[PDB]
Amino acid sequence: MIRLYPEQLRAQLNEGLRAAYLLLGNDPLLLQESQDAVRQVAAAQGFEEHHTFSIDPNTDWNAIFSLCQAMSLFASRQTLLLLLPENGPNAAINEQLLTLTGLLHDDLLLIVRGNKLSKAQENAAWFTALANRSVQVTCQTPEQAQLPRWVAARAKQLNLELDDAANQVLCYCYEGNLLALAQALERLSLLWPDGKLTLPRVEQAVNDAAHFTPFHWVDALLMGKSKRALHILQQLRLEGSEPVILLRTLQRELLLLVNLKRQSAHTPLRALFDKHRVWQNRRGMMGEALNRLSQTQLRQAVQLLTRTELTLKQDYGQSVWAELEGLSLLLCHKPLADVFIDG
Amino acid sequence: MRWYPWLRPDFEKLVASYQAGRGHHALLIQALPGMGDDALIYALSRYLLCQQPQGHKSCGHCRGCQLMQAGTHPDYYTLAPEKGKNTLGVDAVREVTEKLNEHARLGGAKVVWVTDAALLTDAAANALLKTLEEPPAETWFFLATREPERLLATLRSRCRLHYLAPPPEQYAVTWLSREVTMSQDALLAALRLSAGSPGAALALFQGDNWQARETLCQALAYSVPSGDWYSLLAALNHEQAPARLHWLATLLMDALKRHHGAAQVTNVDVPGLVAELANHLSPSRLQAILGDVCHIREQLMSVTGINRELLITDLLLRIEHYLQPGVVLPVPHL
Amino acid sequence: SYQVLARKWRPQTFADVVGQEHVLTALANGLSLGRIHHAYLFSGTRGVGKTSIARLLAKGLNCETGITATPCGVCDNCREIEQGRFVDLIEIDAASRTKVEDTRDLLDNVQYAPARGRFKVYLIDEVHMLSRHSFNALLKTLEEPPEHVKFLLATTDPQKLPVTILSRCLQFHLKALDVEQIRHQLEHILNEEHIAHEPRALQLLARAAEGSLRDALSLTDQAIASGDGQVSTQAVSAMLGTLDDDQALSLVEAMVEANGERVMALINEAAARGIEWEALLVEMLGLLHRIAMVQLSPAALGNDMAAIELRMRELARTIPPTDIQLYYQTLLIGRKELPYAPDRRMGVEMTLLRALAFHP
Amino acid sequence: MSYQVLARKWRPQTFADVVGQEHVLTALANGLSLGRIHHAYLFSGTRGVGKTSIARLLAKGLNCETGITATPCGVCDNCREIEQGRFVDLIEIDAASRTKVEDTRDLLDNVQYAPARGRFKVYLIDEVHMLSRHSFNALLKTLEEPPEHVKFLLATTDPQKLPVTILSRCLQFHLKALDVEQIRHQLEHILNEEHIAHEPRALQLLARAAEGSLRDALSLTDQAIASGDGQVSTQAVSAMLGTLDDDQALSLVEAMVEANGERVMALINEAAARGIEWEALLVEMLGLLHRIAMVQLSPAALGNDMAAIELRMRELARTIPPTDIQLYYQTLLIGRKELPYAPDRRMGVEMTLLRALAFHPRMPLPE
Amino acid sequence: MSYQVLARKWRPQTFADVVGQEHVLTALANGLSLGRIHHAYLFSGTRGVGKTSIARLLAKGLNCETGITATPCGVCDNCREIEQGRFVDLIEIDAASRTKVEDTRDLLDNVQYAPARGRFKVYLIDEVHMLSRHSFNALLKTLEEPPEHVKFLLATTDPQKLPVTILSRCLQFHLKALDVEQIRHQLEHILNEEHIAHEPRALQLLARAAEGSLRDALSLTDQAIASGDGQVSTQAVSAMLGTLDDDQALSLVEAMVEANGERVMALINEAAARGIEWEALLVEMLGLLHRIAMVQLSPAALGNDMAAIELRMRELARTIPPTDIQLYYQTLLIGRKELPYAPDRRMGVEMTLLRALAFHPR
DNA sequence: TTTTTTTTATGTACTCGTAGTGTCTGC
DNA sequence: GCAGACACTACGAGTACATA
Ligand SMILES: Nc1ncnc2c1ncn2[C@@H]1O[C@H](COP(=O)(O)OP(=O)(O)O)[C@@H](O)[C@H]1O
Ligand SMILES: Nc1ncnc2c1ncn2[C@@H]1O[C@H](COP(=O)(O)OP(=O)(O)O)[C@@H](O)[C@H]1O
Ligand SMILES: Nc1ncnc2c1ncn2[C@@H]1O[C@H](COP(=O)(O)OP(=O)(O)O)[C@@H](O)[C@H]1O
Ligand code: BEF
Ligand code: BEF
Ligand code: BEF
Ligand SMILES: [Mg+2]
Ligand SMILES: [Mg+2]
Ligand SMILES: [Mg+2]
Ligand SMILES: [Zn+2]
Ligand SMILES: [Zn+2]
Ligand SMILES: [Zn+2]
Ligand SMILES: [Zn+2]
Repeated sequence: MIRLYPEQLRAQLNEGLRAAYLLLGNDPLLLQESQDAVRQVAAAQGFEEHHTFSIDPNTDWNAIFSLCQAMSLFASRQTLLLLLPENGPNAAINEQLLTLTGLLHDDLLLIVRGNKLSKAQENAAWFTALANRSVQVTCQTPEQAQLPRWVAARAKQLNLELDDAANQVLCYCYEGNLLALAQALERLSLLWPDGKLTLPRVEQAVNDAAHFTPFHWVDALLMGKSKRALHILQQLRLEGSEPVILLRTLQRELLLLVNLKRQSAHTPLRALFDKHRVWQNRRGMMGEALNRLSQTQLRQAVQLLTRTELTLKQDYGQSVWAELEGLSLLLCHKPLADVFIDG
Repeated sequence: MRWYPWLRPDFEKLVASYQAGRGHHALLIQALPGMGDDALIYALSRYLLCQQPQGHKSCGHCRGCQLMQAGTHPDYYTLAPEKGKNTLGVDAVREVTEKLNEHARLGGAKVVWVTDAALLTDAAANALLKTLEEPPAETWFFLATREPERLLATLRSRCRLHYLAPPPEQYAVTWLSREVTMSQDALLAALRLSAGSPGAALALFQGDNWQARETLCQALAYSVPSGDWYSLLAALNHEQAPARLHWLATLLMDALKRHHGAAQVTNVDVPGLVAELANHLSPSRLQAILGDVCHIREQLMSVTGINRELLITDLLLRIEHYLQPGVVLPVPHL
Repeated sequence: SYQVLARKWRPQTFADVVGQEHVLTALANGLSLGRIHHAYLFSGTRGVGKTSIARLLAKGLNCETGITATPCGVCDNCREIEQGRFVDLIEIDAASRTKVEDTRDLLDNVQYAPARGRFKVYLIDEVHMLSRHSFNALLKTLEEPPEHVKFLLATTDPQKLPVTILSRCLQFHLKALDVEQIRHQLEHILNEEHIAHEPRALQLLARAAEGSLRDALSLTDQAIASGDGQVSTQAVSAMLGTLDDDQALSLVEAMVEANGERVMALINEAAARGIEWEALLVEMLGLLHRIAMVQLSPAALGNDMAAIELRMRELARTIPPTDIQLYYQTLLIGRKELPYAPDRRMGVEMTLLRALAFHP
Repeated sequence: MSYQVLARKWRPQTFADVVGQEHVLTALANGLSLGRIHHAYLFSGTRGVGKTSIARLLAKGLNCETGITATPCGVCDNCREIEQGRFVDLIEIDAASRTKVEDTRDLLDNVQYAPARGRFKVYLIDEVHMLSRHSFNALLKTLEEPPEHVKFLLATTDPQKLPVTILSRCLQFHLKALDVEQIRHQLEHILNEEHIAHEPRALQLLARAAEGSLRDALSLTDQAIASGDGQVSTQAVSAMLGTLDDDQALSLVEAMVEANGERVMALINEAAARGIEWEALLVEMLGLLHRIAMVQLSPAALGNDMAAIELRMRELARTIPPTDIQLYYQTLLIGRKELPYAPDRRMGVEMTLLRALAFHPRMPLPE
Repeated sequence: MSYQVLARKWRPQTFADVVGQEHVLTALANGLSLGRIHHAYLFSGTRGVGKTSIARLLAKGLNCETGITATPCGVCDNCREIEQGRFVDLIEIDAASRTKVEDTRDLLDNVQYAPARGRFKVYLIDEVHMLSRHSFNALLKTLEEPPEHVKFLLATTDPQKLPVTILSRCLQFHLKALDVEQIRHQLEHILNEEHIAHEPRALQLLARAAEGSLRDALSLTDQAIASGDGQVSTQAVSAMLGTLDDDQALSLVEAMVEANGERVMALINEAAARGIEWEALLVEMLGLLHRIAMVQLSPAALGNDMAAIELRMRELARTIPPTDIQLYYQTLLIGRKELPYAPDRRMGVEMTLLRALAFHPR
């Protein structure tokens, strides 16, 4: 199949529509834009029957009704949309979609939307059946270092100027949330018809609505970005993420840090990273952490995390969030927490 | 499940009480795990539910015995945690209680048996309370625990207790050596670790527990003279973490007790190891490590779903901190 | 109910209950006069009698003679309550009907007139296990029920009860029974059942009941089922795991002298003879308590302390009270943590090691 | 005629008979007098301090025959049913019994229908903190812009459970727990109106026993009347409460700080002869120690209910150091921690007293 | 007579009567005056800050007889009609009440019909975060290809509860919580537009206690007028707030750090007059001390949760050495550990505060 | 790029799909 | 007379959330 990027989706649809489009990714904005572009171009090329059909395991499975039957009124080409689950299809859904792709009209267009699918769902019979004709487009959130270029491109799309301070402010405020970023760019365009966005305007026209995942918090702690770490913890508190997920995501990397610091005094880091199965993007990260924090801070952090987990699963307390902030302070940065936040 | 010789007196006595119509409806067994806990309960239930023409023995020809052997009788309720759970939910208890008001399908007596009364959640025990106090005339209960005190106090009252005496240690060694072929000192150690209760000591050899214990002993022999208590995490993190923690606690207790020159030792199979533990650790440090290990073992068992990796890693790091000179040891507290 | 005690021996008249003079007086004076209530809450520890006093009040309220202090006895609308063939009464074990839907069903069937009797009496046993929404549902009805319905609540402890439910009810606290009351009631039962009994074994049973009468009855039944079908001192001593020798005092002396080998050989021999560990600790605390009492006045030699006076006298002369208090505190902490140990023997070993380390 | 519970016989029937809560009564009467009638009231506060009674009185004031009158003019026709609870328009909603949203929807559907007789169809929603979240959200808009002929009176114990978007659009009246003097005076009035003899110390104990409520106080008084022969006497109150009055425990603490073990054990024996719970003795002694600490820190901290021993209080306030007070309090607190695990509760209390005696920092036991 | 509540009669009717929130009013004005109007606006805010009022004003502006303008005339029959509850084209849907898809279908099928009077059939769906999943699917199907003659106006309190796909098709205007100065200014205007005397300190207290929402401020203003005998005096508002104060934590910790024994006693008595669980009070006091010790380490520790008590907290962080905070936390923790075994929870928390007060000063 | 994800026991609602029942009509 | 046609009521499940 064709694997494609959101920028080149316009060219791919322009050269010719394929049997089915699999638009996948974690962000809402790029998925929505790609789906809108596909729908508009299909309507230009003669697709009028548009169906939105959620896949989620429930009492909703009758998509076959819309494909086996030719349209009596007009020879109107149809478009079917599927909203994959938050974790992808299961085995039953895998085989059901395999049956769905077992028969498809040439005039029927298939749209599937969902999060990224690992190899477990990639090697399923449904995807392998789709592997010939369908075009899959990946839409992923640019990283915090990649956001400014994307914001500059979006500003050029709307004929806007932001200099650099406004770009940094927008990236910080709407980090990991491209939907709100595009909506805010539209809002700024509406606010000032001049289009010359500057700090004394974007400062008050912006929100704090941000999105995050525990990996961002763990990496912020590892680099020692104190303000970013506390910002992520506050945003996750507002979002209502499960504290246990944060606990486990930190615990994995903290156990890795403890073991690597234990082994550092005898073995070079090049062999240790290979033996411990560390990702290539994190090596330098780990290096910095190992060269920054001694085993005393690591043991204090382990004691703190142990107290946090025990008070979470035994006393049913609500002091978890402040305690994780204390751990953030005690991790790479300034270790004080004297008994106060050290058990 | 297998029959034990030492169970024969108790069984007889209890069944002799039941045949006369004088035995209490609610019986709470104090048998240690691995002892005649389930075998006795099954024998009594099988005698009670079906006919008793032969007296105290089993009348296998009757339909009741056939259903027991098939495990499909409708008047023989078993309260057990499901495969995917660990504790005993209150839903099963409530459903069994509702079923109890129904008259016996076979017209005989009814029996409700819980696999282990300690596994009950508080709501489950509270739900059983009313039926235990005032049960239907055809019903008899059977509870199984290691520790009656761990149960709810009100439930521990309604149910008449009964105790199983661990066999004398020489009798236990004689019985164990018959079907288990190990060294006499190793056999004695395995018996003592199981509080003198056979089966469990047999379970240490039958399963893979003994190899894990030997690996733990090797790891301690490697770690203690170097003060590097880490690398024990591999030997301790396991689905049987409480058991291996108890093994470590027994080793520490043996070291501390031999420091006072006591006559008998819990860990006799490895005298050199406990000797090394005595040599390299101060008595206060040994006592502190023992207390911390026992406390974290209780933490592992009590609270549910706790990530053991973090707990054992923290315990080992704190032990390494304790071994460093100039460190204030904790005080046992209320 | 063939020979199970504490089930066939439920009290049936106010004159038959044991102790509870204050609660019985209050209820009798309320029944005799017009001082009736719509929410009585009997709270107290296990086996002091919550459900029984509740049932006696229900019988007294719905008797044909009317509102009477002492229940009649022989009648239909009392024998039906005793046998459970009741229709004006509603017994609900709240620990099983925790669901708020069942409580709302109950509140839905509160307006209906009783089939017989003057009061529809709702006996909610084990109140504290009701879910919070069920409690809030019962709150309004308890505040101002119809004149023909009365609620009776019994709970092992009022702490779990929402404080509003407390502020709605008349609280009667059933005090735990003393040793003498339990001993008298057990002797009365055994006399009325023609069962051989011995005063010392009776005293041991009363002591081990810890102030809960149902425990005393259950222990008597355990003794009856054991032994030779009769209550005897030897059988009760054997089954209770009690110690009647000077092993406790020898252990106290060895621990005071910190003689490690002897103080551990004592525990090894005790395990060989199978002495129950909780009782051994309790006697250790008793002996230390007698030490501390003597340090104020030698008359606080417990009577003549059997025949071993000298020893404790000697001990009362050799140890400062500070170390005695330290040993008592350590032993008590060990007794608290004893259940939460891999086995009781090794928990007692931990307690002894902790106690021995104070430069004994 | 007949004997009904005090908690239901003496429910206030006018703003004059509501004791305490001066701020809420004043605000309600003043607003009714001015004619400014908000369309959503929320009475918060601890249990049994009159939120339901005040709400029903507000319903009386709103629906009274003579008009919107702050003081309900005695008993008029539209107030008789309120007193009897069978009113056509005062819709009592046991919200805990109607938590489902499919019942708040039915409540909101018929809100626009005109009241049958009264000026307003006062919806009294008892225990508003129990409605399900969907029902909350349902009643949001009907609270924001209700019809001119309906009013909502919401009563609850803890407002924090309610969504803040409901706390926004309703008046928040908070009813503080009543003082001891208020409860004692109201109880004196009630026992006088019942032609029942009473003892002032007994009623002071009743006031102290109930934590600033009144229906709890009335319930405990009724239980006292049951325990006595229809009379509230000091001995009966002492028996029902399990307290030590204010003398015996003071003798205990005075002897303990004097390091005279003989009198300590003698009074322990006497208290055993008094047939009293031991943990009650410990808690009373701890409370006395805390009162000593309070008077030592704050010079004027004793209430009137302790005046009978106040002098002796000041003695200990001038004789014992704060450090010793803290030492005694912590020693007896650990004694309380350990008591349920001692071989005997009497034995445990003796050991706790002897432990406080042995670690006496001024007169310790000789070694 | 009929004194309408200040929360209703003072609802704005033109964009000029809306306080603050210029980042949304200006955007809407530019969008309406120009041609760019999106197909669905989603309004967000916090607890009575001007979502429904602005949505109603937008619906008024969209269908005014003078045309689509930023300023509605307020004179034409449409302005008067939408002003009151009755109007045909503007459909006010209490989504929080008609959550079921069965009720939503009966009103989302009206899109196929023409608007009776105005240019646009406008659906004001209030409290949209409450719909059922199937109803959300139906509304999404409507929004996918909305007719050119229908504009959707959605107002809610928690935007994140909405499914992401529906939010992706709505231009979201987030309304900022009003500032203290804006609250005080609007309250002064409201009081002066009516016959209510006042003192500026009283209005300052009202604004500070309003927690940045005009509905809270107006509700408190009506309560103050009621309890104030028709005049808003400082003492009346202060006493009422004292009856309504909930932040016993920060005030009590301020007193305890400054070691005012009498102030601690008075605050404990006040917290006993209000039914307060002592365990909860003590644990959240521990939390406040924890946050103070964190701010000792980095100024960014104090997030956006406690913006209402930022200044005071920052002051308490700046003026106190960290060691005293650690000691106070230790003694409070040990007091809470032994709290349930004290004579009374009030009694035990009192002596725990005494223990913490005996150290450092005095 | 990259793959990564957690305690639970118990109870309380809410909303949709689908069966079981009633009845009532033009069959 | 009779399905059959709703019409309605109940129940299961999927899901959200609360408390401890
Ligand atoms: N005061 C008492 N007098 C006589 N028997 C009692 C008394 N208290 C308890 N019992 C015995 O205990 C058994 C259970 O009593 P019950 O009243 O149910 O206690 P509870 O208060 O815990 O529900 C009774 O059947 C009776 O044998
Ligand atoms: N302020 C008060 N004045 C007089 N009696 C009161 C007061 N508060 C409570 N009571 C007594 O309590 C009884 C019930 O009070 P209630 O108002 O229901 O309290 P709640 O706020 O808990 O519903 C009343 O009948 C009355 O005797
Ligand atoms: N921007 C504003 N200008 C004037 N009054 C306002 C403003 N925002 C809120 N209010 C006041 O609050 C009351 C309710 O406002 P509303 O707009 O319904 O809040 P919501 O956003 O929560 O629906 C209004 O009657 C008005 O008095
Ligand atoms: F066993 Be009782 F009801 F406390
Ligand atoms: F309404 Be109250 F709490 F009795
Ligand atoms: F009406 Be708002 F959303 F409080
Ligand atoms: Mg009971
Ligand atoms: Mg009420
Ligand atoms: Mg609104
Ligand atoms: Zn058989
Ligand atoms: Zn009778
Ligand atoms: Zn009137
Ligand atoms: Zn107009």
